[PDB]
Amino acid sequence: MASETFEFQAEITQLMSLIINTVYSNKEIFLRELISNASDALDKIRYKSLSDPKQLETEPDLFIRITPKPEQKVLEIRDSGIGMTKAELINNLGTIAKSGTKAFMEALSAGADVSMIGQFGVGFYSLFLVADRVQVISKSNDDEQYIWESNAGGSFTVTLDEVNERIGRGTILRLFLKDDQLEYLEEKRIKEVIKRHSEFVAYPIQLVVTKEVE
Amino acid sequence: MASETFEFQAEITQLMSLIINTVYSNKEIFLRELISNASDALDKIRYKSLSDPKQLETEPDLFIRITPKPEQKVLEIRDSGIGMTKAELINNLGTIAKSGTKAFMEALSAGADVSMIGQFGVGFYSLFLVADRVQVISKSNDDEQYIWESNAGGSFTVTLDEVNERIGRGTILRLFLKDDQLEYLEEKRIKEVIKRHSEFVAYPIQLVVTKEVE
Ligand SMILES: COC1=C2C[C@H](C)C[C@H](OC)[C@H](O)[C@@H](C)/C=C(\C)[C@H](OC(N)=O)[C@@H](OC)/C=C\C=C(/C)C(=O)NC(=CC1=O)C2=O
Ligand SMILES: COC1=C2C[C@H](C)C[C@H](OC)[C@H](O)[C@@H](C)/C=C(\C)[C@H](OC(N)=O)[C@@H](OC)/C=C\C=C(/C)C(=O)NC(=CC1=O)C2=O
Repeated sequence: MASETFEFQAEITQLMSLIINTVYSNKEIFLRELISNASDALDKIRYKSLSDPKQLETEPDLFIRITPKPEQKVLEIRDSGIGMTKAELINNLGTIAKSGTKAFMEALSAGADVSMIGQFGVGFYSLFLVADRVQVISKSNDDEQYIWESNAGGSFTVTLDEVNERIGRGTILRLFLKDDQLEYLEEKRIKEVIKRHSEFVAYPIQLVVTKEVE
Repeated sequence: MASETFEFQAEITQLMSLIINTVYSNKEIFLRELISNASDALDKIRYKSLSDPKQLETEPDLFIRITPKPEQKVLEIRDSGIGMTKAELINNLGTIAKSGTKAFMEALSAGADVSMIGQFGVGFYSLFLVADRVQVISKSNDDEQYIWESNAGGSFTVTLDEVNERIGRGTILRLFLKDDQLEYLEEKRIKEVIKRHSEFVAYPIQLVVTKEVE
């Protein structure tokens, strides 16, 4: 109970401003980046489990799952990857300077394509193209479940999780989509962009659709 | 944190034994009863909201939703009805003698059909036909979210909810299905039985299916 606030490294809060206020037209690349991160966290736990099998027991199923929640205008990208501890959330998701942050921005300025973001190692923030608020719910075998939240301001909060479903292991990227990005709540659109830029994913990508029984 | 244990009224733990160990063949009637209860809790909040509109604000959408969770061999029936407080869970779901409990059993003995259960006012326990463990996660506007759990023994537990997703208002019936009742995790089967016995439900019945993107 009760959150802790942290300030974002100055260049990182710069990137977010840049991304959130970026009339860019190829916004669909955010799914590519998030699915890509999901697959990377699944690789880690798998590789890591090569000499530590028990690590898998917390969730034997390796997968990636997208769940749109229309009523809340939310879209969630989930994975049963290695997950992150509270330290790593605070550490890697905000307070510590990141290698490619400044470079990408300059590249972006020189006319670079926003889809290069992933090549600069800061693709997670691409999510701010379609969303104006996000929660990173994560659970690592080495710690408890926590919620990392941000609205692209200058500070972010980390809270012990007591309000969300329990994920065996992994992360959930809960994106509160912009009022004009609701198209990513639609099954067709989602399926469309997953096929366009995510053909070589090694884990099953599951889409959760809700339908009224006729 | 930390659960409280309660004993079941003696006749009620009798009914459960009777139901769980009942070779009956028309087990699909459990969905009828649970959907029926869902629709009843939705009626209450609606009616009740006739003179207390704000009561709806906690969850403006009236609906019923079934979500099978294969990996956990779980099936959930959810509704955004009036929900129940901790008192009512302890009170109405176990400790207080119920009017039709003894009568149904006798009727069942005289050769009655198990699907009459709902007519005796004890249809909730029909769920024990396909499941051997259940959790009633509920949240009423008049209280906090709690988890009521049972395995058909002689006692049940009520715990303040800190491990499940937050439901605006309503109840979730999390049924841990029997090893031979997994057929209710299948979309076809589910859709089949909903159409068979639940044609006159006034609220949208939503089915949540998970599928791998081709
Ligand atoms: C090759 O490694 C990658 C890294 C290094 C990273 C910090 C190491 C990290 O340690 C804490 C874990 O190894 C790893 C399991 C987790 C993630 C990918 C997360 O994905 C999920 N589902 O867990 C993502 O979660 C919202 C979090 C931060 C990502 C940043 C700032 C980014 O923008 N780009 C990157 C993409 C990568 O794949 C990146 O920097
Ligand atoms: C006409 O009223 C009904 C009652 C009276 C009942 C105790 C009053 C109750 O007060 C606490 C609320 O008014 C009501 C909102 C909630 C429910 C139906 C629940 O459904 C959900 N989704 O909330 C069900 O939840 C697992 C709980 C207990 C049910 C029992 C023991 C039963 O087996 N049969 C009955 C079916 C009914 O519809 C029944 O007895």
